[PDB]
Amino acid sequence: MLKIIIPTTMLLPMTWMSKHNMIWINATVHSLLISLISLSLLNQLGENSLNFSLTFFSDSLSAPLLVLTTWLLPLMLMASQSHLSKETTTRKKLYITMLILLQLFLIMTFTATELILFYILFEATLVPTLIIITRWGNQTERLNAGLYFLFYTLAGSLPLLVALVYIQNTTGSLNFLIIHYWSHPLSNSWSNIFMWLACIMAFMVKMPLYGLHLWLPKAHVEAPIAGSMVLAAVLLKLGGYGMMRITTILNPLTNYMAYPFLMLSMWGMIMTSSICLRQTDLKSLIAYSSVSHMALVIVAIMIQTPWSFMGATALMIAHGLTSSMLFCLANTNYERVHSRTMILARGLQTLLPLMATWWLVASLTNLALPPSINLIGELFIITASFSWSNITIILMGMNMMITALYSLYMLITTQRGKYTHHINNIKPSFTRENALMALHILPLLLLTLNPKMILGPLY
Amino acid sequence: IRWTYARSANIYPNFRPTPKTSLLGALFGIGPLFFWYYVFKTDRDKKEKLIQEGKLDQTFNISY
Amino acid sequence: PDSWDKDVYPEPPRRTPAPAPQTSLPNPVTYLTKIFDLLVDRPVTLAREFIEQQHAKNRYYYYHREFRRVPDITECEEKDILCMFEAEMQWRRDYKVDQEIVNIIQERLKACQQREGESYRQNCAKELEQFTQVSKAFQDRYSDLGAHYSARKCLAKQKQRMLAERKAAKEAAAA
Amino acid sequence: MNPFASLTLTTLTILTIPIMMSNSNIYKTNLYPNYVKTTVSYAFTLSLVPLLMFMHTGQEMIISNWHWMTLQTVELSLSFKMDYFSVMFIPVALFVTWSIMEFSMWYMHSDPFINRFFKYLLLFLITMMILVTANNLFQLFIGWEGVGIMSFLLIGWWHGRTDANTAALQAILYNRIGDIGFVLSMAWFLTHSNAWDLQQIFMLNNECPNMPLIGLLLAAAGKSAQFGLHPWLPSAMEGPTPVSALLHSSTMVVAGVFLLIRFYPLMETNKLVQTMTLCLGAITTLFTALCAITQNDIKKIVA
Amino acid sequence: TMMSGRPGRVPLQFLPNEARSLPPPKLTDPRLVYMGFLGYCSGLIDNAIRRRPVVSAGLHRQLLYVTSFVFFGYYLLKRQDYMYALRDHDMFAYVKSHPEDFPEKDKKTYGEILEEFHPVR
Amino acid sequence: NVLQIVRDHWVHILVPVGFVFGCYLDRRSDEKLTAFRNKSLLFKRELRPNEEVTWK
Amino acid sequence: HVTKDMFPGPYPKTPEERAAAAKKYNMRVEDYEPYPDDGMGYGDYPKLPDRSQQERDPWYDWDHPDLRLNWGEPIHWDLDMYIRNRVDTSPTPVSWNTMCKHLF
Amino acid sequence: GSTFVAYLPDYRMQEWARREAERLVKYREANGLPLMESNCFDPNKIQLPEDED
Amino acid sequence: KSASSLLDLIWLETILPKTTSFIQMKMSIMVSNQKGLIKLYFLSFLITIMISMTLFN
Ligand SMILES: CCCCCCCCCCCCCCCCCC(=O)OC[C@H](COP(=O)([O-])OCC(O)COP(=O)([O-])OC[C@@H](COC(=O)CCCCCCCCCCCCCCCCC)OC(=O)CCCCCCCCCCCCCCCCC)OC(=O)CCCCCCCCCCCCCCCCC
Ligand SMILES: CCCCCCCCCCCCCCCCC[C@@H](O)O[C@H](CO[C@H](O)CCCCCCCCCCCCCCC)COP(=O)(O)OCC[N+](C)(C)C
Ligand SMILES: CCCCCCCCCCCCCCCCC[C@@H](O)O[C@H](CO[C@H](O)CCCCCCCCCCCCCCC)COP(=O)(O)OCC[N+](C)(C)C
Ligand SMILES: CCCCCCCCCCCCCCCCC[C@@H](O)O[C@H](CO[C@H](O)CCCCCCCCCCCCCCC)COP(=O)(O)OCC[N+](C)(C)C
Ligand SMILES: CCCCCCCC/C=C\CCCCCCCC(=O)O[C@H](COC(=O)CCCCCCC/C=C/CCCCCCCC)COP(=O)(O)OCCN
Repeated sequence: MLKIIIPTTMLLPMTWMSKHNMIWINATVHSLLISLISLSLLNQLGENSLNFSLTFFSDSLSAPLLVLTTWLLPLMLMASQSHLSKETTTRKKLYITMLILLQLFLIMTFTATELILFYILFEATLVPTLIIITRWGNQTERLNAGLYFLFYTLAGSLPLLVALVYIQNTTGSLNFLIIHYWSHPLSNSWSNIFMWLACIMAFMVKMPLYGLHLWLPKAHVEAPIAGSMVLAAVLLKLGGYGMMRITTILNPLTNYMAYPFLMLSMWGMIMTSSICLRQTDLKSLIAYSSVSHMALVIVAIMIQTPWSFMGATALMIAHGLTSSMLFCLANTNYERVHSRTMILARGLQTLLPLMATWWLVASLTNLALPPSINLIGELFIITASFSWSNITIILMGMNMMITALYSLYMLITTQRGKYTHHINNIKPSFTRENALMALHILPLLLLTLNPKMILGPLY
Repeated sequence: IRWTYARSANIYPNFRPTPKTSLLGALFGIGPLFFWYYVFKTDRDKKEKLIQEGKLDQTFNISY
Repeated sequence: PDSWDKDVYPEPPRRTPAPAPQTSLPNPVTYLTKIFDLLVDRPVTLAREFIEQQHAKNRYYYYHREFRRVPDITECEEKDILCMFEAEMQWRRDYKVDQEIVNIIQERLKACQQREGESYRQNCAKELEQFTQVSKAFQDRYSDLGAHYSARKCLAKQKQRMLAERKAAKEAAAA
Repeated sequence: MNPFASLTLTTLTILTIPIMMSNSNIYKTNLYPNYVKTTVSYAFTLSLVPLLMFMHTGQEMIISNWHWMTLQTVELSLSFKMDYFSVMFIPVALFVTWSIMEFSMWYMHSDPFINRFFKYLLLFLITMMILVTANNLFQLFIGWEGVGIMSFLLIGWWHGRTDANTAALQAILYNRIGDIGFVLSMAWFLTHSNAWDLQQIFMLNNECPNMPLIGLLLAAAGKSAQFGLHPWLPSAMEGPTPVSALLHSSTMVVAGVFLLIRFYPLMETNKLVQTMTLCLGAITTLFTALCAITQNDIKKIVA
Repeated sequence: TMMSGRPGRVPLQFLPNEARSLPPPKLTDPRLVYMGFLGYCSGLIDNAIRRRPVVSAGLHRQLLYVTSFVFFGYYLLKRQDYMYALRDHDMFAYVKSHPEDFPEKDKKTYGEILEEFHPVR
Repeated sequence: NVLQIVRDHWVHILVPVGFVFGCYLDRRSDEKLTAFRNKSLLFKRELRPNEEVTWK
Repeated sequence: HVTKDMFPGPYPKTPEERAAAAKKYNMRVEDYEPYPDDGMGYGDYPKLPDRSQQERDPWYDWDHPDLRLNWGEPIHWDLDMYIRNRVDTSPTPVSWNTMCKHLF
Repeated sequence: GSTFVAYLPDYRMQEWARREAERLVKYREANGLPLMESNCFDPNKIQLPEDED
Repeated sequence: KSASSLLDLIWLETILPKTTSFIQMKMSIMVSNQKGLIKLYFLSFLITIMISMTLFN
């Protein structure tokens, strides 16, 4: 596993020793090479796992997330290249350092053979994200946003730590393999109920759950474009990975305890999809769409069936790519208009046709058009939930309809109609932005050719 | 600017806990959850009873 | 074709009728299929012959991996991790094999339904019964383990089912 | 061997070559519409052969050529059904599309984006061909959503017009209401019959229950604009006349009906769903004729 | 584990004599490398605070930082390893001297143990 | 021109050197987990006439 | 370029601040009417008539011809609900009650 | 990378599992054994607890 | 009205974050507001000493 970790660490001295006008080129080239190296982890087995050492192991749940994490960094650099032009070299290097530290923390988090190491890195991801949000954000609300994004997380994660050490005092180990092989049923007791809650809520706050989703619109709207991408694409999936890893020790208490969270997610996907219909903000709309999709992923994980796990894995990967692309498109609009309001810049298909094509493809893949992997995950989760209970289909159909409605609403409001007359500073799209959208969208349509690569360890 | 600010950032400072607001919030935020919980719990209880008695006819049901 | 076993995927003898032209009018199908043969089948066959001789010029082989049998989860001590690991791996391999068996039976059923045409309800009862039995066995083995399934959970389900069976048989005998 | 399969797949395959060439230089010239029209005509005259073979013999075929993912005991593969319905509908649709494009070369002569118009027409044709020849539920869903998205794009052809966008979103809304029942049927069949393939569904359902057939009926009502979800079909006349002539008159709108034709072995074993379908059809035809007899827009009358 | 009162413990000895019976940490120990990295970071921060070229201001000063950190880290690692060895030795001796408190559990195979099965539905 | 572009492009060797060093470290960590080599009940195998270890 | 005094504030109670709020939103004091002072966070925002954007004059030369809006005029609280792509309140040849009864 | 992922060797043992199933079903059809058994583990090696209730 | 403003912008905000902020602010104001008179601090220390002598034994 060190063949990926060491180059990521070496990205820092190279960035700090690079010439004042060659930081972006070096960082992009070497990040792309690191992603190419990380592609080798996709060769998994139907047997246990890829146990590299006592500290790091891989899995077909970990490998797609690792590949996405490595692939996201060059796109983040390419999108940050624009608005950091008037920045001093030291501060640009600091921004790249924050991105590299975030990538290293995520890489070490996703392997993490042990639960306390997983917790340490899972919280270590907080600091670079907080600094990025609160230092390179534009508005005055960023500070407030940062506070929310911090404390919510800790409010869920400090109990988890307690539970974790408690488990190591009883079981004797926190290794994932030993935990799986020596798992014992949880007696239906109040102590076990609160242990379940402590183990679960830390990851449910990061998805986020419908009741605990308030920090996400603030953090997404206020963060810079790279922060928004890393929040929507990878950081939301940490909670799903944690629940998938930790639900093994919670059986059979999950059957009773899952009802409140299942109700919250099944109604919150409808609520947030309806919220998306009446939104004056593009970033807020994309954030609420992310909330709805992760509510569906929460339902999938809670149902705890093989089809649920496969669909959840596919949906996390697909949503990461799609949400990052949508945020990039909105940022390209904002860098021209400087307002970030949907209704102001209109009729953009007439002025930027290729960007309109990118918008159409992104909206189609967010709308879960088959045979995209978005649709594969959606359909697998829906089938598993139907097997769970036949009345879920009503809520899922409502969610699908509202999702299509608000996706096409966002596309039509910005791309179609008549252009705003007084807005005259809309320059032709650059090669950088078009390449960014192409690099976002091509992996999705390539992955729809080989879905089993992102269907998880239960395939 | 005024429209967007009033729609987004001027709500809570102008919010006041009122019987109308409290009742509407409680209803619209709790009633759906408990209604759906009752529906799903009843459905799964009937399914569990039927499978316990064995009269459910789950032939060919292999994927879940 | 020798590429697959005829016993694993059985087929009827495929009796076909003889052409019986009741009129002197010449049908377009025979002429069309002859011109298709001349214009398509021959060049394809020649290209395949070239490719096959090129393959014959360079021949190499690959082998199907064989696995030894290992003590299963019933012959494992409560906390001996090595034997549990080996038994779990063996159980997962057997699970994959059973999945493939069900796949083969389903393929048989689908081929029957398409082949027998309008009389599939009667001419495919054997495949329906075969799939019913195989599906019943597979469902008894693995129906409700859920995610995080293991050999221990499968063994516990089997023990519960066989305890119920033993009690039912005892009550029926003692009825 | 047995040119039926080769010819049937070749028709659909050569239906896609102009889409591949859409990035080439011919797409930037005025010869592109004629190129697409000639491709469609050649596809029609090439697909006329399997129709003759079926007429002579009654030849039927299933071609499961490419193997997609396999989820435990469920196997998903790219599989085409070449039964009587497919080999009969393909030539008719190709002939109608050929006439439509020949008429379009004269109707849209002054449209700046005419090559894109013909590309859109060809993409809709490809999606409908995928829909008709599908042998499993997933491929049928792919075609189902492809024709819907293509109709959305073609209805809002003049995107500067507000009413065109309104009509396109209306069509999407009603078709998603139908997609709810489509997905319900797919989930029920996967859970109970353990397959999305048609052969296993037919074999394992001697007495099909109410729920999957009700889902199929809801999907068919959504896509064929029955009384519950009718207005989007007349509202879709905002698109150019060739679009209304090809998609919303004769090829796309029959799709829902075609769906119920695909599952007739299961529809014949249920009496309640048959009665519901009969009543829905009767009320739809009466109401729509009653609306028609008093309209002044000619396109609305024909819709 | 309060080993301050452990019998036969010289008060202010950093490393007792019996600690020499344990293998010393390798000079390429990862923890020693981390201590050297800490010294290097201290040197870089020292250059930064004093407003000097961070990477190439004082090579002698940075070398001294790294060397001192490595020295102290080596001795600290020796003490840590000795302390853990003492803990393990005491635990094993106590287990050996108290057989009645640590009985040998009877080996029981999973084929004869009845575990409750909870279906996932 | 050698010895001039080196002082500007020497940073490009850092990542590949890191990759090679990581591969070496992975092999070094591999070397310490050989307690069960050629001892699995699934791969108990008699050594070849010129084979010392089944895997390195 | 917008100052602090140009943003919506709390509900107006005195006629002087009512006139100030009317001045802020570019409307007459007589035409200004805030939402009722209930728990909802409307605050000091004009309650424009609930008429849709479809029934506005299509022959006037608006600054936003598709949206049928002018530059500095106040914006309805539910503007995105009435955008000619959504629910409209235009009068119909038949009364709403009559249509409802006939269809039912 | 796409070409590398496309041509990844079969470490999931799909073809291996298929061939194992083919040989097993060929064996069992020949001897007439009833395809797959309902019990994953043979009952003689399981020691049930006697109730005596 | 309900999903966006009533629940998301008001009540979900009122419950977790706003209540926490209000409670913590009130407690901070109460604790930190000492006039710097050692008389009050010494009286509190005497009260605490008496309470511990009467409670923890
Ligand atoms: C996870 C483990 C893996 C990674 C480990 C991470 C830690 C490692 C490093 C730890 C710290 C040691 C060095 C930091 C000293 C600070 C000096 C500095 O500022 O840098 C300037 C200096 C360049 O500037 P200059 O021309 O010398 O003069 C400009 C002035 O220095 C200053 O110019 P100015 O004053 O005009 O600019 C003002 C600027 C200057 O202010 C600063 O830059 C402050 C420096 C950062 C604070 C250090 C905190 C202490 C360490 C904590 C690390 C936390 C990590 C945990 C994750 C949470 C992240 C907070 O401040 C601002 O702009 C105000 C706002 C700042 C934004 C918010 C602040 C966030 C800072 C958090 C950074 C944490 C990571 C630091 C990474 C390294 C950064 C240099 O940077 C360097 O060149 C040194 C970098 C390292 C040298 C690499 C040499 C090795 C390559 C050759 C050998 C190859 C190795 C492999 C062998 C085999 C190959 C064949
Ligand atoms: C804010 C947005 C959402 C945030 C997250 C919300 C999700 C967390 C909700 C936790 C789920 C429920 C907690 C406990 C569930 C146990 C089942 C219980 O509710 O049912 C009955 C329990 O009866 C009563 O419920 C007893 C508890 C009553 C007191 C609890 C407070 C009820 C409302 C409080 C909700 C506030 C949550 C937020 C706190 C800040 C069953 O009766 P009984 O057979 O006897 O008990 C079985 C359990 N045994 C066997 C261990 C004894
Ligand atoms: C916070 C980071 C750690 C920094 C620590 C300071 C670093 C500079 C110190 C320089 C050398 C100090 C060592 C002293 C030399 C001889 C010490 C010896 O004589 O004392 C022995 C004791 O040795 C010292 O106590 C050990 C000092 C080592 C401290 C380092 C531990 C740090 C914790 C882990 C954080 C990692 C830090 C690594 C970077 C420095 C005998 O103690 P004893 O009379 O029998 O009992 C008294 C203590 N009791 C009561 C608790 C039992
Ligand atoms: C512009 C208009 C079009 C012009 C171009 C015309 C040509 C069109 C042809 C292109 C698409 C049409 C469909 C044709 C499909 C042929 C290719 C297909 O068959 O290959 C697939 C192979 O594709 C790959 O499997 C999928 C691509 C890999 C996806 C990885 C993404 C690349 C990494 C980049 C970073 C990732 C970021 C996201 C994180 C996860 C399926 O292979 P498979 O049936 O199985 O077996 C291969 C052979 N075996 C048996 C020897 C193994
Ligand atoms: C996003 C913000 C939400 C914050 C997360 C809140 C949920 C977490 C649950 C509250 C904290 C509990 C931590 C428990 C740590 C696990 C250890 C454990 O479970 O062991 C139990 C310990 O169980 C407890 O002690 C639980 C006491 C709880 C004290 C603090 C309560 C905090 C407030 C609880 C009310 C909220 C409940 C639902 C919260 C859901 C989130 C909103 C057994 O103790 P022993 O004595 O060792 O066993 C021997 C006897 N059988």
